[PDB]
Amino acid sequence: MDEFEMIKRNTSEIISEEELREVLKKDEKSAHIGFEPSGKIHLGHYLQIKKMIDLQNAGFDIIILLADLCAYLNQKGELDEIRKIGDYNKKVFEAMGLKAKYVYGSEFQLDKDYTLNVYRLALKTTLKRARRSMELIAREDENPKVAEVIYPIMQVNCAHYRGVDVAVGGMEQRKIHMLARELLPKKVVCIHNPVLTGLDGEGKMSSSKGNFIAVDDSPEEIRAKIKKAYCPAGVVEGNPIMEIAKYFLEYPLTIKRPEKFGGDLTVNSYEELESLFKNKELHPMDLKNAVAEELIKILEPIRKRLLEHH
Amino acid sequence: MDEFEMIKRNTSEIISEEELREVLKKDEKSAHIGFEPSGKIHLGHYLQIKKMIDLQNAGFDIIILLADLCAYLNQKGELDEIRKIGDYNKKVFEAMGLKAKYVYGSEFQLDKDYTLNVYRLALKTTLKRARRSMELIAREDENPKVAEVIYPIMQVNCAHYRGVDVAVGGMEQRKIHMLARELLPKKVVCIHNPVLTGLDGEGKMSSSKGNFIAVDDSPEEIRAKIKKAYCPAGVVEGNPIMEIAKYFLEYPLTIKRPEKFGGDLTVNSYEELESLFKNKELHPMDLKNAVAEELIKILEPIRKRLLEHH
Ligand SMILES: N[C@@H](Cc1ccc(O)c([N+](=O)[O-])c1)C(=O)O
Ligand SMILES: N[C@@H](Cc1ccc(O)c([N+](=O)[O-])c1)C(=O)O
Ligand SMILES: N[C@@H](Cc1ccc(O)c([N+](=O)[O-])c1)C(=O)O
Ligand SMILES: N[C@@H](Cc1ccc(O)c([N+](=O)[O-])c1)C(=O)O
Ligand code: NA
Ligand code: NA
Repeated sequence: MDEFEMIKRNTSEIISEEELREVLKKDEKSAHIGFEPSGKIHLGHYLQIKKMIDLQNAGFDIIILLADLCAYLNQKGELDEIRKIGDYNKKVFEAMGLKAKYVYGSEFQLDKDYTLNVYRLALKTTLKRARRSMELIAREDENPKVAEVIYPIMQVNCAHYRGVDVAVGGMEQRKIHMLARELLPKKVVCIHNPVLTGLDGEGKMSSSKGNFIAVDDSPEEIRAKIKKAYCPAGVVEGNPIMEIAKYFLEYPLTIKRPEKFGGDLTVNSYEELESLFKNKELHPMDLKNAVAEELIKILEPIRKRLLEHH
Repeated sequence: MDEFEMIKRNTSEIISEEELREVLKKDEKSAHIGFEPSGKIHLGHYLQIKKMIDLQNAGFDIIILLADLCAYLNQKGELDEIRKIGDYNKKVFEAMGLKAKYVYGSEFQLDKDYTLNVYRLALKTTLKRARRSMELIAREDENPKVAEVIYPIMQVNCAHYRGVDVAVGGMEQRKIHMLARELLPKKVVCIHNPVLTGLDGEGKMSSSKGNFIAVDDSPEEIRAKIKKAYCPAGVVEGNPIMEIAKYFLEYPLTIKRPEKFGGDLTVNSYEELESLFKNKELHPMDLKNAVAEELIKILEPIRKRLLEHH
């Protein structure tokens, strides 16, 4: 499995593969990702940090942008409190094993030269395009604010100012990234990770929607969250439990079952798991049990590293 | 005529009179106005500079903002060229007799503290309100840009950052000023001057609509412009020639006429002129002739001061 294929594993799209292949030849190459700081760090975050680790193992210098200023524009509170949550997020990401450079957006996003280019980009970006780019990111607001259309330009200029080779994010970011590729003289390679479904199956996993597993949830919390989750027999699309099996579990995987329900089942790949589940050969309750227990084990070192701090 | 009434003369509104009366008691008081730099300086500009002179004679420190950065946001070109036109505008205003402090917006509008407050205001300003405030200011654009909604916040923060007591502008500015009075902790007194009608009577006088008299137009140019202008007998509303008589001419005024059309007519006030014109006792052609000749004389020292430079 080449470095390209390691990077591509479990991504939704790379814009573009040819461009990534050219970046991979260089000795010095940088990848970055920004996060609005979040009170809880969940599996959606972890999926993305795992992708940054892949890039790091492929020789990329990694930068994690603690996006305090964009969080501010997106109505998450006061900068000082946002920054505090940002420092906590850094600790969690470090507990996930990511050794990287962490920078607050506001360290550079208020520089006169940054601002002037934001205003320069504002002349080239229609209100219509800016709002469309924010549809999956902007806080719900019946009276949308000017801040909502500043946010995407801020993000677009961020890739430019810092000179990054590769930008990583969830698929929600793809319209802002498309805008950046259209407006900036250097085209940034964009790696988009899938958006995980919330545990109740009704929307996307989100720290503000209460439908997530946090990386530091207790084992009994993880078990109860998964026990309650949407997981219809034979359906994989929009099935959060199957997504967790796909994106976080190591294979081969042994699903423990009572003898009276078939006894223990060993699954050599997610793909085999998907066949078993689609064929209603594997029952939701047994899938849930295996997913819960293997997820607890995967998250335990993170939870424990954070616990050692207390 | 008290200082208050001198200031109020020929204004469309003061927001608010009580607030202005309190400002007038202070020893130290500042008034400012911003202009997007303009290739030609016209009677609309002059009307506003005349109002600033009134404020100066009432003891106000006067600041003229050469609004290079807002002009940039409003698609008037590159900053360097905008700034050059700004320096020309300063010379014209000086030739009008205005001794004041001239500052380019960009000297302070890119400071980190300015920018942060712009983003702070962007959180409090809806897109809907921002666009409505720009309806009479924004360049025509079938695909409105993010820059259009940054502009009004920029202007709102300008009154705050510099600590001005009084903001002056045309009535086109009144929604931005209303926004500033709602959002800022110190309420700025707003003096709004009337918007002059264009010479063809179809819209407002504008340096981009070719419907203006420039302060440095030649006498034959002024004569031809006025000769062609909309000026229907007995109609004053939307009559640019009557507006020029109201806002620029000194009274008493002697309208020269051939004996066969009544001979010379002396008019002691604009109000008397309006009666004569409404009663179709004064013919458009004779009004035009007097307005043209008296306007030439009023503008001559300006034209001549600018000519001396060549
Ligand atoms: N939009 C990202 C945060 C983000 C990503 C990348 C960025 O460059 C910036 N930024 O500029 O502040 C911000 C999110 O939804 O969490
Ligand atoms: N508000 C949109 C986009 C969005 C999704 C999830 C979120 O957590 C946030 N947010 O809080 O910024 C925003 C929605 O509900 O789909
Ligand atoms: N809006 C004014 C220009 C202006 C007036 C006042 C101001 O404070 C600023 N500004 O902030 O740049 C700009 C015009 O239409 O010409
Ligand atoms: N574009 C609007 C507002 C406007 C009026 C006059 C103007 O000169 C400009 N302009 O050029 O910025 C803009 C209109 O035509 O009414
Ligand atoms: Na080498
Ligand atoms: Na005194």
